[PDB]
Amino acid sequence: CCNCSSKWCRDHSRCC
Amino acid sequence: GRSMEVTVPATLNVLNGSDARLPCTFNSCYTVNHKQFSLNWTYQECNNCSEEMFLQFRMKIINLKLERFQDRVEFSGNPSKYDVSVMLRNVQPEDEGIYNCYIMNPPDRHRGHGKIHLQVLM
Amino acid sequence: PIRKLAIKILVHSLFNMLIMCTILTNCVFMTMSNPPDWTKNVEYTFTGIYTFESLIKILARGFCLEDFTFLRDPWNWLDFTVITFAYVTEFVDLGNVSALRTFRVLRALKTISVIPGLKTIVGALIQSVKKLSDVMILTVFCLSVFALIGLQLFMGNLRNKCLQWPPDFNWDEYIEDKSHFYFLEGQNDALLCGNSSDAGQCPEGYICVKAGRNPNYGYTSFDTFSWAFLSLFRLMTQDFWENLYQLTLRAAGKTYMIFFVLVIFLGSFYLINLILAVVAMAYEEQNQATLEEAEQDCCKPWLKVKHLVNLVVMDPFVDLAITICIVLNTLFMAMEHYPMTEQFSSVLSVGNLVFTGIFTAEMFLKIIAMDPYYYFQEGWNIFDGFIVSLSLMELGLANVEGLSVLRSFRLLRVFKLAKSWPTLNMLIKIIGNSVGALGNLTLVLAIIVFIFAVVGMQLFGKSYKECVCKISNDCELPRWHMHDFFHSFLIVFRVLCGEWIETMWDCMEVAGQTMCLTVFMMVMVIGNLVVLNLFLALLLSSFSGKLWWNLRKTCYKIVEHNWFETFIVFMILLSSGALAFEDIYIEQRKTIKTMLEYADKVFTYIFILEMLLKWVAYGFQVYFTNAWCWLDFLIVDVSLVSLTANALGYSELGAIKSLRTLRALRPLRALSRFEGMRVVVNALLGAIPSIMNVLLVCLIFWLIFSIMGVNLFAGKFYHCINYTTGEMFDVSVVNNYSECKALIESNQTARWKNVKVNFDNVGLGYLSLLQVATFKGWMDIMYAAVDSRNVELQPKYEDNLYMYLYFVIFIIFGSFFTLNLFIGVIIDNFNQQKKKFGGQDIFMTEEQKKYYNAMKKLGSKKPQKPIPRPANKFQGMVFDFVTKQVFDISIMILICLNMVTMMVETDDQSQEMTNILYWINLVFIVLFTGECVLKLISLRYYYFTIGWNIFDFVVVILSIVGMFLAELIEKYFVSPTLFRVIRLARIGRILRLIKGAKGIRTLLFALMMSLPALFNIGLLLFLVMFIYAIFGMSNFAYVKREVGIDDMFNFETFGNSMICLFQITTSAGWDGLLAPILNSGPPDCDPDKDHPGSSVKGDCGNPSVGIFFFVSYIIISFLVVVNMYIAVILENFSVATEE
Ligand SMILES: *[C@@H]1O[C@H](CO)[C@@H](O[C@@H]2O[C@H](CO)[C@@H](O[C@@H]3O[C@H](CO)[C@@H](O)[C@H](O)[C@@H]3O)[C@H](O)[C@H]2NC(C)=O)[C@H](O)[C@H]1NC(C)=O
Ligand SMILES: COCC(CCO[C@H]1CC[C@@]2(C)C(=CC[C@H]3[C@@H]4C[C@@H]5O[C@]6(CC[C@@H](C)CO6)[C@@H](C)[C@@H]5[C@@]4(C)CC[C@@H]32)C1)COC
Ligand SMILES: *[C@@H]1O[C@H](CO)[C@@H](O[C@@H]2O[C@H](CO)[C@@H](O)[C@H](O)[C@H]2NC(C)=O)[C@H](O)[C@H]1NC(C)=O
Ligand SMILES: *[C@@H]1O[C@H](CO)[C@@H](O[C@@H]2O[C@H](CO)[C@@H](O)[C@H](O)[C@H]2NC(C)=O)[C@H](O)[C@H]1NC(C)=O
Ligand SMILES: *[C@@H]1O[C@H](CO)[C@@H](O)[C@H](O)[C@H]1NC(C)=O
Ligand code: NA
Repeated sequence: CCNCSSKWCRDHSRCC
Repeated sequence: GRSMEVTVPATLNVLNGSDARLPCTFNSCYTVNHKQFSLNWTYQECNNCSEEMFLQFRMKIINLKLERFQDRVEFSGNPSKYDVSVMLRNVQPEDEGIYNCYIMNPPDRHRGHGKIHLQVLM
Repeated sequence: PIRKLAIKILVHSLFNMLIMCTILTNCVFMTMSNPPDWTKNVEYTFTGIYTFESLIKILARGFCLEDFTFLRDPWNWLDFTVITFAYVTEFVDLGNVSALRTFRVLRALKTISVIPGLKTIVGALIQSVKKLSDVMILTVFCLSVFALIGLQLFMGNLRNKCLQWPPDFNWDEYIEDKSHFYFLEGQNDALLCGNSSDAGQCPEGYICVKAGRNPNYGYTSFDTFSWAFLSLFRLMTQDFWENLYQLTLRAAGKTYMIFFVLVIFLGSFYLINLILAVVAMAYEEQNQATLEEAEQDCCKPWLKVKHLVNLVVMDPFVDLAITICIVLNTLFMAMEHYPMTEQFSSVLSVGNLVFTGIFTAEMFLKIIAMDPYYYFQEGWNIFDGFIVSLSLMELGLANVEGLSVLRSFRLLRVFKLAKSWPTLNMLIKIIGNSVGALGNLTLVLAIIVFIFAVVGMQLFGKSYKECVCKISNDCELPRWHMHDFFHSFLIVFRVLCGEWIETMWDCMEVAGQTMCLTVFMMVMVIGNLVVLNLFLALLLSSFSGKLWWNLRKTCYKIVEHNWFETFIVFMILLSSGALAFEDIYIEQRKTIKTMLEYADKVFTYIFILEMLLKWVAYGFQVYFTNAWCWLDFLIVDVSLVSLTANALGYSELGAIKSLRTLRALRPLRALSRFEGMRVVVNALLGAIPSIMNVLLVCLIFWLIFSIMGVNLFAGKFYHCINYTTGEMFDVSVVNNYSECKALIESNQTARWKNVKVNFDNVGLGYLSLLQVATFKGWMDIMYAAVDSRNVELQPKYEDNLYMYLYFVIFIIFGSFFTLNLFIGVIIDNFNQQKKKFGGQDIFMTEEQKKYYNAMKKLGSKKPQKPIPRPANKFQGMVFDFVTKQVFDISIMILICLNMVTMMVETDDQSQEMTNILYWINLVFIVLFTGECVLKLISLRYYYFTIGWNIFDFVVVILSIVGMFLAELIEKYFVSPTLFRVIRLARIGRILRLIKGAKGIRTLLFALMMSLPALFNIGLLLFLVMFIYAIFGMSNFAYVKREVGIDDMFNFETFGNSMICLFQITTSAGWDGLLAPILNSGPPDCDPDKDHPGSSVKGDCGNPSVGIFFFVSYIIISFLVVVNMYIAVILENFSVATEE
C-alpha cells in the first residue's frame, strides 16, 4: 500500500 | 479498456514461395519497456491442436528456430512502436495453420491475443 | 391531400409528445456504459422516429421543386446533423474506429427544441455572455500580467529537490534516480527546499539542487508561460491554491507571500467581484425589459355524529398543542447518539410511538369535521396526511434494510412551523420558486449537467480503465473516475462546487492535455454561468465645591486634549505590539523577556491611571452609558485580577494561569480609537437582528440534515488499522470488531479507530456538515459514509455507494438555498440601513466621503485643447508628425510585440536563445527611450500635464536602471534575488495598453472608488487576524506536526501565525489545521514530550478550544468578507446608473 496520511493515497488507493 | 486491442488479419492468404508478413499491432496506453515487455508467437495446426512457441521477446528477440518451420522465420516489428509483426520467408504449404501473438505490456493489466489463419495458395 | 394531407400531423401536441418522450427514453440509454446486444434494435427505433419526424417536416413546408423547408431555423440544423450522423454508421463500409460516438449526445440537445420554453432561456443566456466581453478582456489581461510576474520570480523554483551527497554517469545519471531524493512520509512528491533562509530546509546530509520533474504530475510550474497561466487561473478560482501557496514558499522563501497576498486580492477578489457584478447587472435589465414589455338513518345520523367533530379544534389551543408536540418530537429525535444504553433507547422507542399515535389520531379527527374530499384542498393537510402515511408504512414493516431512511422522514413535520415563523416560510418560497416560476431554468441546469456527464463518460470513460496504472496505487479505478455514469455525474457536480483542478490532473494523465483542457474548462465556464444565473433569479424574485469641582475641570482638560489622545493611542499600539514577541524563543532570549515583564506593569498602570481620570472628568453617570467605555472597563478587570493574584500569592492556579491567555483581547481597545474601525462595527452590529433570525432558520434547517445523518451513520465510521503503517484492514482479514479484538489480544498492531469528525452526535454532526458546506474536509467524511457498512462491522470499499446522494442533496438544499436566503436578507437590510441614515454609502467616514465626492467628479470629466506647440521651427513639423495617429498606434502595436517576447522565456533555455532575447530587449529599450526622449525635444515646455506621460517616463528609467546597474552587478556587490525583482519593471510597459481601452477603464475606476470603503473593513479584518494570531500562538505552538501543521506553516511564532490566518480567511484548508488540534490524549499524542528548553510539556491539543477557535473564526470572517463583496458590487451599480 502507501501511507494514508497523504492526500493522494486517499483519493487513489483502496487501502485507505 | 477491459482488454488491450490487438489488430491482425483474421485470414492471411499467401502464395507458396512468397514471403508472408504476419502483421500484428497493439495499442496499450503505457510505453513499451523492453525490460518488462513480453511477446510470444505460437503456431497450432487447428483450434483444438497443440501450440508450438516459435519466437519470444524477453529483453530481446529469441527465435526458437523450430525444426519444421526453419530458419526462415524473422521478427518484423518494432515493440516501441507497438508493432510485433513476424515474417515467414519463402512460405511452404506446411506453414498453413494458426499463428497466435500474445502480448503483455506491464503495468497494463490486460494480456493481448491476436490470431491469424494463414492459408497457402498454389 | 398532398400539402394539406402531410401538414396536420405537424401541429398537434400529440405529435410533440411522442418525440419528447423518445428523447427522454434515449437519454436513459446514454447512461448505460456498455450497450447490450438486445438494445441495438431499440437504437434502430430511435433512428426511425427521428427520420419520420423530419419526414413530416420536409413534407409540410414547400413542395414541387421549391427550395427547402426548415433550412432557416438553427435547430433543424441539429436535426439534420443527427439524422446524417445516425445513418452514416449504416453505410456498408464507412468507419470501424468511430471515436465520435460523442456526437450521439447532440440528440440530447433536442430537448431544447421540443420542450416548450427552453429556447427562450438558452437564448437569454447567450445574450448575457455578450455583456461579459469587456470583463473577460480585463481578466485575461490581469491573468497575463500576473503570469509574467511569477514567470520572472519563480522560474523552475518548483524543481528544487533535496538530494543526498553520496554515502557509499556522473551528474545526469546520478541526479536522475528518484531514490536519491528525500520523500516525506510517503507523499510521492519529493520535498522542496531553498538555499535562501526563510525558505525550506533540508535534513542533515542533503543539499538542494534543481533537478526533477515538477509537483503533482509535472503540471505545476512557472517555467513556460502556458504553465504559469494555468496556476494563476487556479489562484483566481481559489481551487486547492493553498498547496500551490505552500509549495512555492518552501522553495522560494517565506517572504514571497507578498506575491500571494497581492494576487488573491487583485485576482481572486476583484475579478470575482467584477464578473458577478456584470452578470447581475445584465440579468437586472433583462427582467426589467420583460416587465416593461408586459406593461406595454345513514345521512341523518352520519351528520348527527359529525356535528360533534366539527364543534372542535376551532377555538382552544389544540392547534397550538400540536406545534408544541412537534418541537418536542424534534428534540427527542435529536437526543439519539452512539453509543446509548438500553433504558435510554427505550425512551427513544416508546416515545416515537406516542407522537406518531397523536399525529395519526389528529388527522383522523380532522377528516371527520372538515368534509373530505374538501380536506385535500388546503395543501398542508395533504402534506400532513402524507407524513402520517409513511410513518405507518415505517411502523407497518420494520423490515426495510437498508430502507429505514424513512424513520428520518418524520423529521419533515418541522415545516409546519412556517405558518407562524415567517422566515422559515421565506425558505420554502425560495425552494418552491426553483420548481415553479423559475422551473424551466433549473431544467436547463439539469440538462447541461446531464450532457456534460454523458460526454466525458463517452470520451474519457474507456481511457480511465485502460490507463489505470498511471493514476492509482494498485492498478484499479480511483475514488473519482468516469467509467460509468454515476461517477461521471459526481465529477461534474464537483467542478460546480469549485474543485476542478485535482480531477483534471487525472484526466490529462490518461487522455492527453488538449482534450481534457477543452472539456473541463467548458464545464466550469458554462456550468458556473448557469448556476450563477439560477442563483440570481432566485434572489431577485424573492425580495422583489471650591476645590472639588475645581479639580473636575482640570481632569476634563486633560482627557479632552490633543496630546493626551495621541499618547493613549500610542500606548495602545505598543501594548498590542508587545504581544507579538511571545514566541517559543522568548525563554531563550533572556533580554527581551525581562523587557516584556517590566512592560506588563507599565502598560497596566497607565490604563488604570487614565481610567480614573475618565471617572473624575465624566462621573459615573456619563462614563457608564458609553458602550466603548464599557469595553475599556472590562479589559482593565482582566488586568486587575491577574495582577492582584500575582501580588497576593496566587501565582499558579487553573484560572489565573488561564486568564493570562486573555491578553489577546487587549487589541480591542483600538476599535473606539479609529473612525475606520468604528463605522464598520456600527454597520455590522446594526444588522445583527436580521442575521439572528436567519441563523435561527439555518440551525433548524441543518438540524434536519444532522438528525438524518445520525440515523444513517453514528457507529459506522469505526475501523481497525495496522498502526505501524496506518492502513485500513481488509474485510477478508478483519470483518468486524470481534475479529479485531481477537488480534489485539493476540498481540498484533490493531486499533478500533474513529474518524474524529463524524456523525455520532447531533453536535458532531453540525461540525461534519460545515466541512461539507464549505468544501474543506468533505472528502474524508464522504469516504467514510460510502464505506459505512453497519454498526460494529468493518467498512468495505464503496459498499454503501449511493450515500453520495445524501451529500448532494445537502449541498443543494443546505448550501445553495441556505446561502440564497442569507444573502437576500443582508441586501434587504442593507437597503434599509442606507435609508434610515437619510442617507448614503455606509463603511465610509466623514473625512473619507469628501475625498470620495471630489474623486467622483475627477474621473468623470476631460480637458479640452492643451496644445500650445513648439512654435515655428524644424521642431514644428516634427510636432506635426509625432502627434499623428500613425505614431500613436505604432507604439501600441510595438508594445504587443514586447508582450510576446517576454512570453517565450523558459526555464533552462539555450545560451543562444538568451543572447537573441537580450539583443531584442536591448533594441526595445533603445526604442522606448528614443520614443520618450523625442517627446522631450518636440514638446519642450511641460510633458507632465496628463498622467500617462508621467507614467511613461518612470517606466523607461527603471528599465534603464535594470540594464545600467546590471553591469554594476557583474562588476560589484551582487545579489541575484534583487536582479529578479528590478527586471520586473518592464511589465509596466504592458500597462500602457489600458490607455485606449474605454470600458476596462470604467471597470478600473469603480474599482478604485471602493478603496476607501474597503480600507475601513480591511482594518477591522486585520484586527481580528491579529487577535486570533495571538490566541493561536499561545495555545497551538506545541501541537503535534500532523496534517496541516509542519516545520514551516504553524503557530510557533507571529510570522507563522499570520500566514495561517490569512489562509483560513479564504477558508482554504482550515480542516487541515484543525485535525492535529482535535487530538487529546494517547495513543495519538504525547503529554510529556519535554521539548527543551522550556517548562512546557506535551504535544497534545485541546479539542474544546480548537473547535471554538476555528469555527468562530470561520463565522466572523464570513460576515466581514461578505460585506466586502456588498460594498464593491454596489459601487458597480453606481457608475452604470449615472452613465
Ligand atoms: C544551492 O546551493 C548549493 C551550494 O552552494 C548548490 O550546489 C552546487 O550545485 C551544483 C549543480 O547545481 C553541483 O554540481 C557540480 O556541477 C557539475 C556540472 O557539470 C556537476 O557535474 C558536479 O556534480 C558538480 O558537483 C555542486 O556540487 C554543488 N555545490 C556544492 C558545494 O554542493 C546548488 O546548486 C544550489 N541550488 C539552488 C537551487 O540554488
Ligand atoms: C433590489 O435592489 C437592490 C440593488 C442591488 C441588488 O442586486 C444584487 C444582485 C445580487 C448581488 C450581485 C448583489 C449584492 C451581493 C452579491 C453577493 C455577495 C456574495 O459574496 C459571495 C462570495 C463570497 C462567499 C463567502 C459567498 O458570498 C457570493 C456568493 C455573493 C454574491 C456575489 C451573490 C450576488 C449578489 C446585488 C441596489 O440597487 C442600487
Ligand atoms: C464477526 O464476523 C465473524 C465472521 O464474519 C462472525 O463469525 C461467524 O463466522 C462464520 C465463519 O467464520 C460465518 O459462517 C458466520 O456466518 C459468522 N457469523 C455471523 C453472525 O456472521 C462473527 O459472528 C461476527 N461477530 C459478531 C458479534 O456477530
Ligand atoms: C502491519 O504492517 C507491517 C508492515 O507491512 C506488517 O509486516 C511486518 O513488518 C515488520 C516490520 O517491517 C516485520 O518485522 C514483520 O516481519 C512483517 N510481518 C511479516 C509477517 O513478515 C505486519 O505484518 C502488519 N501487521 C498486521 C497485524 O497487519
Ligand atoms: C501477549 O503479550 C503478553 C505480554 O505480557 C503475553 O504475556 C501474552 O502471552 C501474549 N498473548 C498472546 C496471545 O500473544
Ligand atoms: Na481540488
